[PDB]
Amino acid sequence: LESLSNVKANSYSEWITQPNVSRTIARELKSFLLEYTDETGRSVYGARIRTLGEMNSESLEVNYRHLAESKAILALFLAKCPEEMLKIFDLVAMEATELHYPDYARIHSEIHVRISDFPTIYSLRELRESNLSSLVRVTGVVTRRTGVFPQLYRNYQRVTLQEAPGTVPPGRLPRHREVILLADLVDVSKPGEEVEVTGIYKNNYDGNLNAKNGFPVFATIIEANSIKRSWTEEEEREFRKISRDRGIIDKIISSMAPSIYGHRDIKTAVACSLFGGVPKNVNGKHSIRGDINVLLLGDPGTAKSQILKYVEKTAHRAVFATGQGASAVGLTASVRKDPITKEWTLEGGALVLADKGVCLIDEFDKMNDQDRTSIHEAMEQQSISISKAGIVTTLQARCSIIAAANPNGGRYNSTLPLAQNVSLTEPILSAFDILCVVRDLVDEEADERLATFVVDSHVRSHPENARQRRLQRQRKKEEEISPIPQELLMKYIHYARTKIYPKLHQMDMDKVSRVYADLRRESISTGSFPITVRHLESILRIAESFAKMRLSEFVSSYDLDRAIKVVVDSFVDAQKVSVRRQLRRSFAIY
Amino acid sequence: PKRDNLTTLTNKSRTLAFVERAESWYQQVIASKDEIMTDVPAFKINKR
Amino acid sequence: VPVIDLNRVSDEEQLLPVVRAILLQHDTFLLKNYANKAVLDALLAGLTTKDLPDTSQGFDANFTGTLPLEDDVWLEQYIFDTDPQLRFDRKCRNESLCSIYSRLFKLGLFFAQLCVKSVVSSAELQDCISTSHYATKLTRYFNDDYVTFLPTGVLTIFPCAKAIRYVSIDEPDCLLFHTGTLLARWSQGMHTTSPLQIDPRANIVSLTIWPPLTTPISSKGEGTIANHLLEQQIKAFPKVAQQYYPRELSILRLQDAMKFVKELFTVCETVLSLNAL
Ligand SMILES: Nc1ncnc2c1ncn2[C@@H]1O[C@H](COP(=O)(O)OP(=O)(O)O)[C@@H](O)[C@H]1O
Repeated sequence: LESLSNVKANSYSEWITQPNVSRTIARELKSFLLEYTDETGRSVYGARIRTLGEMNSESLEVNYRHLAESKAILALFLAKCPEEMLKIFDLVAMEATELHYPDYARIHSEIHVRISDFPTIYSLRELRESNLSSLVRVTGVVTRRTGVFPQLYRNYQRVTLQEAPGTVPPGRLPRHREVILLADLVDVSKPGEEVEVTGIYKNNYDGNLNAKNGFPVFATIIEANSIKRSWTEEEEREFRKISRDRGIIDKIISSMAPSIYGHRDIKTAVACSLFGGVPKNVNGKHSIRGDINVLLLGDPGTAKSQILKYVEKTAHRAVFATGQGASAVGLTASVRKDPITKEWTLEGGALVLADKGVCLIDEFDKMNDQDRTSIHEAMEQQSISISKAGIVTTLQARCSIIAAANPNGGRYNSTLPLAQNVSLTEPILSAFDILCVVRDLVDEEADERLATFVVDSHVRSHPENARQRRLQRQRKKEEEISPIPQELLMKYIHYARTKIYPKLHQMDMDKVSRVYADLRRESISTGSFPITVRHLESILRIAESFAKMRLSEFVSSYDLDRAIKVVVDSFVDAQKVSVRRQLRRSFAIY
Repeated sequence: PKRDNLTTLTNKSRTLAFVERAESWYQQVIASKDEIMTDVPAFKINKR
Repeated sequence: VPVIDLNRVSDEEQLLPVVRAILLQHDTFLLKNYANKAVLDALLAGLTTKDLPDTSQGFDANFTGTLPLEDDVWLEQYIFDTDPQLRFDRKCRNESLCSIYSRLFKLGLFFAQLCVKSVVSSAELQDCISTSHYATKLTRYFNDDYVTFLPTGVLTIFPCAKAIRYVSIDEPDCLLFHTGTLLARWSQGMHTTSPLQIDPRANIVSLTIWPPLTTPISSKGEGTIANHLLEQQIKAFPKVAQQYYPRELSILRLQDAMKFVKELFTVCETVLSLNAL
């Protein structure tokens, strides 16, 4: 009978709707759910049904590939006509599990099937017309989310999925689609999450829109069947090798922005902000952020903006903003109407998008204080609090910030402190971990080096198995200016961020506390800036980031020394000239 | 390679054919006394 | 993980129903409140602080001795069989290891017989493992990335179920008992097992028991337990196998490659089928 299902004289959906074929594959589905073999694992689905009936779970989960092995055409019919096939798979799963767990219908009326690990993946820009009425798997970001309400009852919810922040082509707004979520699949995600969902792609706005206007139009939606929120050993064979190489930290820093000369105290600050620290949440107490905050203040030139353009491409999820081009609404949240539930719905801004990512604010000084106040509370609380249009809620905004600014009058006053060179108020300055102060002072020593670098940078980036040949040539040029190929570094950073969570050793407690007390003693001795605990909190974070560079699970003494160097150097360099020279001699050891 | 885009008859049979090809070739190789190759040798693509 | 407590289940008529229920649903179970556990803790302390392994013993073709591993890690292993035909003269050089081995083998032997009695339906194989007919392997790591291994013995015993992965186990007061592939094939398909994962730098001590190695696995061929143990040891120690068993190492390494292509071809049929439709 299984072979007879292959022989089809009609369309794919037409053949399935036949009662004999429907009952044929219903028996075929029923046979598989208990009969399977995975060598040592044997009938894994027998245990799957066992634990599912143990939990009385409504979510009937299945792996896609396993069905295609025992029942070759049964799985392919499921893919081409998911609605028709899952309709009877509801009953087959009910009867097959009732073989193991009878009287299941006594409590639960239906068994909605959750498909998993579907292999074919589509992006929001690849949804061709041929993909209509078919099972599809897409990945995106949760921008808009509705509440939970019953539907003609069972739970219902509606969500929008938006393109990946770092993949939008220039000149286009981010493409997005409406997604339909059913019962038992509600509250699976929250705004700002990056998720992959499997569902059916179809048009469903027929009815009232037809007679509403001439040349009527509809919209495309995705009926969420199952949603999900990944490495291989062959790649880890490369990451582990480089992780223990000599000068791994120096290879990373020297590979930040290859075509930018000098500014090594920024490049090390960019490198640390990419890897980040380790967030902590003590139960019954407050949490601790792990994101590294960088402030780039300097005279016109010095490529502060080009750094933020390099961070945009290298980081995983980068959201770029500008002080004047942004608004208070455009950062925190916005409000949309929804006729399905009739309550107001909230859509997140730029800070919500960059959750578990980096938020870039170019020309940070030029925005108004009301716009700047939102950014301050964003870095402090890592969340957005809003009370607008009757909606009171909080969203996750765990993002790292890299800011470029300009001093008052367009030139840095070397004889005055940083707290008196910019309009940025001191409480907002305290939210930064690394404060880089770039001066542009003339000298033939630096100018010949810088110019000969730039004049070679332009002659390098000059425009003019062929794909492999071009990639090899680009790799050659990457090696000529950087120690590490860039796309490898992108993968290298992602693995370190995802896998490595380096931990402290209490053996280094003396190394940390003694330096802090020594730094505190000099603060009252010389200078007006008092050393705060937040500096020590900054030292540990960057110390963890340095350990995360080596892919070592424990903090070493070497990482702490470089961690102490960066924070002390920034604190010293921000002081006025008279105080600056005194502190450099007092901290020659560090 | 089948004359139709999809056929379950040529799915299990070719999967069994691969099993038969692999298992029989497994028995052929183990008869050798020299150092048996630890990995399947790579096919060489003929010029089109 | 199932737990067996001697304060609650200690009789044969109590253990046998429990072991059968465990083996038909699990491949690893815990032993709790064993009287010798307190003595084992003191013995393990000596083995980790004073009883440094004898590195001059070397490692032989019989898969016995102190094998050095990567990162200067040392693995002390001994194999013994009651059958005189096998020359396992390289017995354990440390008394503390023998003290643990005797205590583990005193009760583990009864448990191993229970495991066979639980799932092996053959009446002839009920007494295949005994005091005068047994084979045991003692393994001890030492240090001055987890290793995946699949024991072939009927029962694998650890004096402490800590830092062992398969999910991790962190029970300091419970012993770990694991069953290998030999029990699975004699169970007529009723029981199967899964490999374990351990940290080679954790200094884990382990003991595994087989029936006499000369016992044939089945009457349908010449396969014996010694061949099955040799298969596992060659797979576990390819570098040592190259010096003494090159052809067998090549054959066994070929099996893994032949398994990969079968698994790979299984998936590839689905992918091309989906694009066709
Ligand atoms: N330190 C530097 N090394 C090399 N090139 C630089 C440097 N600083 C600036 N440039 C050049 O100047 C441009 C950056 O200018 P810009 O982004 O406007 O700086 P800012 O925005 O900080 O004033 C880049 O195209 C770069 O080629």
